[PDB]
Amino acid sequence: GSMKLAEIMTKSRKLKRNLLEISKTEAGQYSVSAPEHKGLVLSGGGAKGISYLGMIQALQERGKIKNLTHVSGASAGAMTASILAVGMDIKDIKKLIEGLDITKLLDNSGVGFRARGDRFRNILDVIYMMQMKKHLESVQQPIPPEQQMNYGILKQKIALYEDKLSRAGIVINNVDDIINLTKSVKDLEKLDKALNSIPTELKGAKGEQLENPRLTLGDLGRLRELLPEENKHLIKNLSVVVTNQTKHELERYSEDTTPQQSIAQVVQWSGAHPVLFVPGRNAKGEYIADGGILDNMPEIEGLDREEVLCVKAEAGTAFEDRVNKAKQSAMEAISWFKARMDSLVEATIGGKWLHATSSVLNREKVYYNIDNMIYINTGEVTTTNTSPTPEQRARAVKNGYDQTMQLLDSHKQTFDHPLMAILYIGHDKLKDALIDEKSEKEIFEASAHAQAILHLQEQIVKEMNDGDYSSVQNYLDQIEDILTVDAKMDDIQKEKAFALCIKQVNFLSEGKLETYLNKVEAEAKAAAEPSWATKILNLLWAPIEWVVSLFKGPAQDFKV
Amino acid sequence: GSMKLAEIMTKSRKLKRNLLEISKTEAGQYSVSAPEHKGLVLSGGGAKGISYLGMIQALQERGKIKNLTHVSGASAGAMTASILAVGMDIKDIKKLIEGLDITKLLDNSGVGFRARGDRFRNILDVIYMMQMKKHLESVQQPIPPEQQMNYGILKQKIALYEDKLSRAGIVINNVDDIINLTKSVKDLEKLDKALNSIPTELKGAKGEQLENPRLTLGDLGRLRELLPEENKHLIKNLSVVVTNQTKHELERYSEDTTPQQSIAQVVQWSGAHPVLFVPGRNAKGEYIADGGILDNMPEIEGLDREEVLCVKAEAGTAFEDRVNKAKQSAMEAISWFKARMDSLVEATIGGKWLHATSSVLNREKVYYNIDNMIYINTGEVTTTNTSPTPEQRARAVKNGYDQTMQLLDSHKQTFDHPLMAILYIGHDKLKDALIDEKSEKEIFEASAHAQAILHLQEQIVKEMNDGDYSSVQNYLDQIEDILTVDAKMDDIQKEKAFALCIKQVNFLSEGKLETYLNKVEAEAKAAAEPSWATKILNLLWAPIEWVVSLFKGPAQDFKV
Repeated sequence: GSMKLAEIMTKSRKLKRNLLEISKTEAGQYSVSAPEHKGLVLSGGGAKGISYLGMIQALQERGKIKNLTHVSGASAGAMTASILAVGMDIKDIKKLIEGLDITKLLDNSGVGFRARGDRFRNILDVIYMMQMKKHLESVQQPIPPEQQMNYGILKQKIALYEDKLSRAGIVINNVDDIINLTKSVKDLEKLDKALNSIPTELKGAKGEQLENPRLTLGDLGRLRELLPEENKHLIKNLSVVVTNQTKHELERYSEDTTPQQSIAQVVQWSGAHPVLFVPGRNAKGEYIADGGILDNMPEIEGLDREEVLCVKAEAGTAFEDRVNKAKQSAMEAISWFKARMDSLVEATIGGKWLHATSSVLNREKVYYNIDNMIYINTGEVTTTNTSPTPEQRARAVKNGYDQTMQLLDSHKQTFDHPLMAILYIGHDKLKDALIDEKSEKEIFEASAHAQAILHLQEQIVKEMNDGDYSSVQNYLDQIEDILTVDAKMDDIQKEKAFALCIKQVNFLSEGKLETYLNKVEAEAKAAAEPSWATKILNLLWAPIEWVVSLFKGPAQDFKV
Repeated sequence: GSMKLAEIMTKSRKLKRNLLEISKTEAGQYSVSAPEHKGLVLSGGGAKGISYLGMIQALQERGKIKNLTHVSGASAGAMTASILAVGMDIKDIKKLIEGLDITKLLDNSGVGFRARGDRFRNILDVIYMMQMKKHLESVQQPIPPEQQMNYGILKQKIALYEDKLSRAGIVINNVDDIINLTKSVKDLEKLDKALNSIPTELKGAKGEQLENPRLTLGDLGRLRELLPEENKHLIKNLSVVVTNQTKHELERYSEDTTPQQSIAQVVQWSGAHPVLFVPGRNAKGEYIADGGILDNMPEIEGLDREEVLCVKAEAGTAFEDRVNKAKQSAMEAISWFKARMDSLVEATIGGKWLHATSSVLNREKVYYNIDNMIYINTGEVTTTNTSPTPEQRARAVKNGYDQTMQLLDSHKQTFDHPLMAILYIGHDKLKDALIDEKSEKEIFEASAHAQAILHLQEQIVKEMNDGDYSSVQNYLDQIEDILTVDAKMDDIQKEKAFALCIKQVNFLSEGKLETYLNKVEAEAKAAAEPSWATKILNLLWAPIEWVVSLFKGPAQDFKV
């Protein structure tokens, strides 16, 4: 990860990041997996946050959560995000999301038929308190360095909260206590009166700013520090996006920038949708609203796209399943290969036809790429919600669960021959790869050839752009020679790799190669003679899924 | 330490703090020392910060610095404060303060005959960078948890700074490199151009706030975390007070509230005196100026007055030495005892006179008290400075050194008998005391009697306020009985303790006792008879220094 400040230098000196993970299977193969996921971004969308439950379950089962360091979100995303961040556990997170009387979450204390937002913010505080209190007690006896000052502040805040709730006759020791509280409206009113009594800010003698009475973003840091090493991961670094109505742009609140901001206050603001709530208002007097109504979620600063999962839920069924989108493309790819093959009589000998363009397939992934975008169809669950249809809910949930699983699966790819893996990744992204031990040997032997090949690919492009095609064939034959002799690849493997290389050159040249090939074949047809170009083209149209598969059969027999 | 948020509860439940430190000497005595000093507050005053050098030397020799967790300051104080905070070492801190061409620190880039402030802020950045870079390299090889993200950000900032300075042909590896830089004006101009090129803020795609390119208050946290335990104390938690000209009140910037604030920018602002600099301006567009021109320094939030040293320098010689102020009072105290004794013929038998009041000595410390206020006379060194008189400088320095030493000495007191110590401290502040091991036995035996005595003191007051003096004598005799029999104190010790008790009762009763005594003596004189009141009064006027001394002779022979 690189901070935007590093871009201010005249001569940047790229640091080493990790975007890939090459490993060697017990099977003896090589697998290209994405790097461990560090950040999670939950896009806004209103009450479609019931789905996030499914998405979390997926990450849970797959053990992806534990290695998260950052969590950012807006609207429903923001809440979910904060519950994750505050180190709550799935069991309870699940119990919360599905169990909160969001219907009674919308106070009437508002005006003009809109909630004031104070109640929602109050339930959040009760939650953060309850969960942070449990962690606070997970700390050991010592408590030495400035960890004595932090421990005190937290202990005191939790103290303040309880004194206020006790007097109110409210007692919360766990998730259920909270959920039950939301069901009683008389109790909810006691909550508001109780917690609303706590001031927004506290200034001192000379009007200096004092510690926020409420649990803040910064307290998450205070808590993380105090905890034992093996438990520090439980608490995440939370970012909350919001729309600053006054400045009319989004504003992000986080533990590293606005550590003195109330967790509950920010999350409530992030969900202060203009349709359901009256705008919020910060200390500066600027008006705040739902973080998802003006623009999309900004990325987490210190991380790389490759390390961050972005979940974005939307109403209706605008999006299509991932697996059914893969097989739809795969089928089209195979269809195109067939189209090229079945057209050989007209293409080479004679007939009335005209070839299409790889441009009707330029939506082909020629290099390894990680897609970290999780799209979820929420169905009939839109921003405005009053319908907890036992169905529409269970559908949106598992619908979100499946999506996380699908995208999570599209990450790992497995190749048979290390040269293949490396050629797909590209010598470029090879340096930003986290290579394994058992792999290092063959990988670097293979990268040597990969470089020799790359140089040739590059040269072909270079020479064509200068309008010199005299050596295109020769260079191509050379690349094949390297794959056969130097790399020693089976006939099938070689065929697949060479196919890939041909494709990558076409890409790098922006179809300048394919045009040449087609022209050569065409002239050859006119001369009533064969052409070396035909073989290369048949390889160009090979189906990419095959090129990457471990089929062990030629493109022709690839079914799927 | 208690946060002001804990004051919001209906029923506060006082936490245990530490304001005292009872220990047992090898001599076999008991000493009442102040608690370890946690915070240091350096009041504003303009360029009188040359004196702070002396004050630091004192703390250094006395090992008081190492246990500091917080450092707060304004104006000259702010700079000094930040250099301390950034873990710099005395040797260099000394070399810096005295060696900076503050004369050439005041750029001409300003307007209306005032510095713009950009240069001063630039030298500060060069300093923070240089010192933080050294610490950054003190970190070990591992760097594991989110300590990888921090380490990166710092490494990058330092990187940015150097790239800018290198291009400028500037190289700083130590304090001297910096000092020398300040001597060349052509070099200083290169610095400004170089560092001024770095933007104030950096916003992203959607206008989200991004990491400050400059070293921030928050980076101090980043650095502290990264360092090895035994070295975490090197880096202090910095607060910087400033005057917000626009809002016309002071504003405090700190690592826990405004972690994203530039250290250099804040310190420069804190010293942006209206006479020498044009006002500063923050992101909100509010105007900023010297933190010491509008009001005094506010206290560090989580700490107790008892744990914080406050240094406040002022021009001229308004203040008087501490030792010469003690002996001046001591002499007056002894003089008063003499006045009471030499007046006994008139007081008891007959003569024309009229007694003064303990109110001419109510400036007498009846209970143990810690004075943490260090006052320094800066002499002819005022806010506006152009006079680095080799003298006036050395005078202000050592003048500040002596003061820290004096006040630092007035802290420890040593008593012979544990009951004495406890009676001076007061059963009240006894609970907030950090008692030692070897002491616990006798202390709690002694506190039992102390309580019995307190109850009696209290009772005397209680009964007098209800206009009942019938048992004043009896109660007093009882207290003496407890000191003689129960505590078993030498005649001298007993006399001293009883004196103290009599005084404390007078205080608690607001001279209601002394009035009674005097009246009793007066009536007794009229009846031509002696009075028990005379003894008590002679004890009331005993000199407090004696009462607390280990003289081992009666008040009469106390010289000093």
